[PDB]
Amino acid sequence: YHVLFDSYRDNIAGKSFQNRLCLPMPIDVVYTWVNGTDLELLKELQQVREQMEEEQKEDISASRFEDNEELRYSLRSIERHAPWVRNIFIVTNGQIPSWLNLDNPRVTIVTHQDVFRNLSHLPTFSSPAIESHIHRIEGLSQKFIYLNDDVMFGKDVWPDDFYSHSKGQKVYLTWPVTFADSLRYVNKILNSKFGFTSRKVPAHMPHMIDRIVMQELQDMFPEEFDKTSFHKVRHSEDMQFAFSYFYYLMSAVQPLNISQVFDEVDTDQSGVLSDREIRTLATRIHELPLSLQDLTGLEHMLINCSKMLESYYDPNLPPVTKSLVTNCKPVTDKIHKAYKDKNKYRFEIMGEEEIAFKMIRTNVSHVVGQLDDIRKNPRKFVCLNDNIDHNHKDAQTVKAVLRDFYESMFPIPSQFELP
Amino acid sequence: YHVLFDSYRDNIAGKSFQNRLCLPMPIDVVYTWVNGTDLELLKELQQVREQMEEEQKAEDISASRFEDNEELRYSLRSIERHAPWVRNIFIVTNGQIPSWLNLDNPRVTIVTHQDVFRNLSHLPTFSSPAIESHIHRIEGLSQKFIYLNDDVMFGKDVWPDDFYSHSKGQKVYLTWPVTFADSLRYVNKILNSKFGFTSRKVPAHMPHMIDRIVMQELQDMFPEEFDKTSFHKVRHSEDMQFAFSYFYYLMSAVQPLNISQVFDEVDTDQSGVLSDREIRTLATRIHELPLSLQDLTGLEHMLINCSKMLESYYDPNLPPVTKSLVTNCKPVTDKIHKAYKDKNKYRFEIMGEEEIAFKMIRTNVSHVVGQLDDIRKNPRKFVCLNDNIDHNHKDAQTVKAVLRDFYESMFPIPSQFELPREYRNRFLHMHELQEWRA
Ligand SMILES: CC(=O)N[C@H]1[C@@H](OP(=O)(O)OP(=O)(O)OC[C@H]2O[C@@H](n3ccc(=O)[nH]c3=O)[C@H](O)[C@@H]2O)O[C@H](CO)[C@@H](O)[C@@H]1O
Ligand SMILES: CC(=O)N[C@H]1[C@@H](OP(=O)(O)OP(=O)(O)OC[C@H]2O[C@@H](n3ccc(=O)[nH]c3=O)[C@H](O)[C@@H]2O)O[C@H](CO)[C@@H](O)[C@@H]1O
Ligand SMILES: *[C@@H]1O[C@H](CO)[C@@H](O[C@@H]2O[C@H](CO)[C@@H](O)[C@H](O)[C@H]2NC(C)=O)[C@H](O)[C@H]1NC(C)=O
Ligand SMILES: *[C@@H]1O[C@H](CO)[C@@H](O)[C@H](O)[C@H]1NC(C)=O
Ligand SMILES: *[C@@H]1O[C@H](CO)[C@@H](O)[C@H](O)[C@H]1NC(C)=O
Ligand SMILES: *[C@@H]1O[C@H](CO)[C@@H](O)[C@H](O)[C@H]1NC(C)=O
Ligand SMILES: *[C@@H]1O[C@H](CO)[C@@H](O)[C@H](O)[C@H]1NC(C)=O
Ligand SMILES: *[C@@H]1O[C@H](CO)[C@@H](O)[C@H](O)[C@H]1NC(C)=O
Ligand SMILES: *[C@@H]1O[C@H](CO)[C@@H](O)[C@H](O)[C@H]1NC(C)=O
Ligand SMILES: [Ca+2]
Ligand SMILES: [Ca+2]
Ligand SMILES: [Mg+2]
Ligand SMILES: [Mg+2]
Ligand SMILES: [Mg+2]
Ligand SMILES: [Mg+2]
Repeated sequence: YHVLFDSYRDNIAGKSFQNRLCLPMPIDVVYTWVNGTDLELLKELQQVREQMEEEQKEDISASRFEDNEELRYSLRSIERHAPWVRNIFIVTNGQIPSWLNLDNPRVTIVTHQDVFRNLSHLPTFSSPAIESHIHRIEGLSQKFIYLNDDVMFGKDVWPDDFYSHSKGQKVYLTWPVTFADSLRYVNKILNSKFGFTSRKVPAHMPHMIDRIVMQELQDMFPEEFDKTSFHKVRHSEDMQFAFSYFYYLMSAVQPLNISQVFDEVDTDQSGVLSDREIRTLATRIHELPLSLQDLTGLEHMLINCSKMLESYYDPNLPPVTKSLVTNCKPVTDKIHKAYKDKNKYRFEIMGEEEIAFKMIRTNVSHVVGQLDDIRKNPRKFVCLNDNIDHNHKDAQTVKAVLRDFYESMFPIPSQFELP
Repeated sequence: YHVLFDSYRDNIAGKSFQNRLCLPMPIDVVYTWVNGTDLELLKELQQVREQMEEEQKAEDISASRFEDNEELRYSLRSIERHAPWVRNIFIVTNGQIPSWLNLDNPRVTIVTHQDVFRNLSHLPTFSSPAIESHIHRIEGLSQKFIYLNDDVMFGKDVWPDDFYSHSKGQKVYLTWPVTFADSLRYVNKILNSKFGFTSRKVPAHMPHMIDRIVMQELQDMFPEEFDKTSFHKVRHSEDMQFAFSYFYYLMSAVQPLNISQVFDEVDTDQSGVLSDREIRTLATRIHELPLSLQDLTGLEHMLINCSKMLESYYDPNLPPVTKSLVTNCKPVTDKIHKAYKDKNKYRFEIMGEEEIAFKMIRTNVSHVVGQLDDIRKNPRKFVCLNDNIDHNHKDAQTVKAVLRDFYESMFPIPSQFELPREYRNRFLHMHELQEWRA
């Protein structure tokens, strides 16, 4: 209300910090949904025949394209635990769920036609290739949550669970470093670019993605992401969606700005460094404990720069202006050496305590046990990956168990369902 | 206006979640400040003379407990620079008024011990814990407020995210396991008696965010010893520490188990009757994994028996499992109590001491200079310079000068709460000002 709006300027500064107190909104959810239809196996079988026909002179296991009713219950989980989401985007080959309520303005189907920039990759059948273009959806919010169609919210989620203005995005990591091969390939690329370091793969969970950061990452590696889009099957040489994005967010650096250093040392907004400001600059430049020798050396460097181009204790010291510091080679050299490289983005490394990731390894008793483990300990993010044979007789029993578990957690039909 | 208001209703639910997204507002700052005036020194000598005659029948008074090292001025400057979101500032001054304070500013207010203590029988307080025991009683104070110690200040840049988050509650900054140490041990024994034995760590010397409701509940839970620490006229060995008690009440307040809530969180159908899937969820919650068929069968047998005493299930004789049937079923409720461990009433988030700068100013120039340089090299969110100066050594003046120079390097620009250097408050006490008005 008007009283609520004026309350933001009711502080000592007489200014509104609503953009700094209210979390980044609006936020959208993007899904990648694939189904094995009558016209999808036919196009799938065209590619598989030409894969092994040339190289001599497993990825495609039907668990990559099978519906276990996971999208419907993921949408129900969003409606139940994340009611703050604005719009839902479902990215498909043109397949539309038989139960999806297209008349609902909040949910839209986005075909690969509108997503891929170069349409010579339309028969995709590859999650990394589709995900590399997931940030190009028209009308997408700058902050959006990418859902993997197996992941869903289990307990309750708020934008604070992904992003904080103070510490930036939350990065949930797991065990260190086709999926493993792609992880190692991206790890080598990041070692070449940002330097050698140890990395840990992000958890299987809804990922918050910034469109600007993702676009900058893809501009930094145009050829790698073009190759990722080119492939029609998950390959060892494609950029993993979450690993590359999060370890670019955590590794991107910003060039040091001497003007910013001067402004943050010159605390009185005068443009000239006083004795105290020179002292704090010397402290930030040299290595503690500070001695009179270091301060005298800094004074000598400033005096020499002045000769070769308020009141002070040293009578020979000129007024230390921003120009005198920026145009001084040794002082700027010391600034560049002492100041460690700063990250362009803020991030907060988290743990996997609130993430329930489980693989459905076609065993009815074990599947029931792990679903019961989810039931007893409700976690914030739940992932149920498909490792079923889909030809075994137990496959239908496993699907029934999963459907019963889903119905137990989310029985109420969502607004995205045809009545 | 309306465009901004309609933004929060633009979601799948169609509701506004602004209260869950936009942090707790407003937030106020409370200061406790004391000056070594002649009038205060006269009352100080009365207590110490009576203090000596008490111990003869069978330091908490030293000047470092009361001396003004100009820390309040630079703390207000730090608030104006790094925490511009604060609404109002309250200073509890023992009736005094800082000479440089600009009382004409409507965002700074002097509150005296008269309006703070419950009864006026121990007004000559001279004890920080006693004054802190009534901080939450300030009229017009916001529900969540940050208590400033007049020598702690904001160092880098702070936001309400550094104190509170809706998802994870208040942030608790703990440093190391447990007169100040004696008070910590006393409160630790009290908490061991009340909430049970555990390992505890003292909160950091920093701006502490306090909720008025939580503090009032804590003081209602321990009325006798809070009144005891209230009526002490000197910092005492056995008194309730302000931050330790509040934070380990926030982290230890448990809430009694509610069977209706458990049923509602298991009955996801919102129908009032547990289905077979919901009964399996309840069995998983109660029993220890793996959930054998024997355990579920036993649960079903217990439900059937207790139904006999007073949507098609697998058991044809199993009645509809209603909420009333579960609440009136003694064995399943006992097993729920034995399985569901006690949940905390308040949500909190334990933090580290990485962004906290706490140092002891132990009247050595070569060491104070090094410590302040360490602050200069590595800015931190919260900086505390705790007074430990000898105050009779010749180096006290030089140490004060070094501290003032460090403060001026950090915050040179005068704040909005200061009078111009050519002006000064006419009266240094509230009662004199009231006499001047009337
Ligand atoms: C939560 C998480 O970290 N998920 C990652 C995981 O997925 P995972 O290994 O679980 O890959 P899935 O088989 O679940 O496929 C991932 C997603 O791609 C979709 N899909 C798949 C094939 C297809 O032709 N069309 C289509 O849209 C699925 O519907 C699903 O939404 O490893 C993949 C390969 O590194 C990544 O791409 C995924 O982001
Ligand atoms: C940041 C922090 O955790 N500080 C705690 C620390 O303070 P510490 O041991 O540093 O206590 P100080 O000497 O700084 O005094 C604390 C506060 O009380 C004020 N004061 C003191 C004496 C007096 O007669 N009037 C008056 O108003 C001071 O101005 C200051 O605001 O240990 C005390 C022991 O109980 C606690 O109470 C303080 O909360
Ligand atoms: C996913 O693909 C399957 C397989 O094509 C679809 O199931 C078909 O649905 C149509 C329309 O109702 C029926 O006429 C066919 O008999 C079904 N085929 C099979 C093999 O079951 C299904 O509708 C697609 N969509 C979803 C959301 O699962
Ligand atoms: C699209 O990709 C194909 C891959 O063969 C390439 O030949 C073509 O040039 C690309 N199109 C554009 C417009 O870059
Ligand atoms: C299925 O899991 C159970 C334990 O739940 C195990 O004993 C059994 O051997 C598994 N069956 C197969 C075929 O691997
Ligand atoms: C503290 O009290 C002394 C005692 O005379 C007085 O001179 C001084 O102005 C007071 N200080 C402040 C900061 O108000
Ligand atoms: C002041 O405090 C208590 C209540 O907190 C009151 O009953 C008591 O009489 C007063 N103290 C003394 C010493 O009379
Ligand atoms: C349990 O929670 C419900 C929520 O509606 C509340 O009405 C009820 O009083 C609670 N039961 C108790 C406190 O015994
Ligand atoms: C102050 O510390 C220095 C070393 O930092 C030491 O040499 C000196 O003796 C100390 N002075 C006192 C009075 O303790
Ligand atoms: Ca200056
Ligand atoms: Ca039910
Ligand atoms: Mg799948
Ligand atoms: Mg998956
Ligand atoms: Mg003090
Ligand atoms: Mg102190």
